[PDB]
Amino acid sequence: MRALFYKDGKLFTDNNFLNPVSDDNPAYEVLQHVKIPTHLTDVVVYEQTWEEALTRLIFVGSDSKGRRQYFYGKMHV
Repeated sequence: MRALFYKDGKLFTDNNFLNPVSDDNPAYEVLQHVKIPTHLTDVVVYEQTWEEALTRLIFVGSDSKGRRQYFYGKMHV
């Protein structure tokens, strides 16, 4: 799954946030439903639909200790 970069509600294909993803990107639906904790940095959101996200890994970010924290859908185990 494609790794998208997140910043202030918007999504980008690069980690520097210079190339915006198309406004109809499927992940915007996922973002309407999923809250991204504000303390995380280096947030990666997978390009998939909200339906697909329900049972899968949705996003990953780095906490203040530089450790990666994974976040899964409501119907994931």
